[PDB]
Amino acid sequence: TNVYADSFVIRGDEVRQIAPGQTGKIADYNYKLPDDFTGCVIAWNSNNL
Amino acid sequence: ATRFASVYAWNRKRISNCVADYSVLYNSASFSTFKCYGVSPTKLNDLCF
Repeated sequence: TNVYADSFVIRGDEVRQIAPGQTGKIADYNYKLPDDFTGCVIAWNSNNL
Repeated sequence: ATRFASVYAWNRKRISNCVADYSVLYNSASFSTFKCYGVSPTKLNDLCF
């Protein structure tokens, strides 16, 4: 129910940090992943564009 | 700083009687592997080592 897609582009140095419950430069002050949240995260490199 | 020792003759340093921090570790150089076994990095300043 109610599929929401949050899309952005980041450097590979912070890709491993985005996860629901940790800290960091981006995880603390740019977005908040809830701890009880259930979902999926997909990251893929895009050099051609 | 300038140069460190090898692994078989591992370099030993003694530190006490001062204030320590973990957020100050991300200024002089960006690190690659940072794993604190058993201890979460967010709480280290809240305990008194």
